Amino acid sequence: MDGFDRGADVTYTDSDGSKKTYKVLSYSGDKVTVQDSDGRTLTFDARLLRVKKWLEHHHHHH
Repeated sequence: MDGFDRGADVTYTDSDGSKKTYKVLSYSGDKVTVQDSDGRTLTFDARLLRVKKWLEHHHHHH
């Protein structure tokens, strides 16, 4: 449980460089069932799902 919610916007970028945002539908371990911008339902790895706001701005120093 990492804190993903249903309907949550996650950012996924394909190999083609396509930046697409999905909705989390259901969550199972390392796999997440999501819905695509077109409405396709897909299963991705949770490790592929980056939250809309990652720790980019709030990152504890460098």
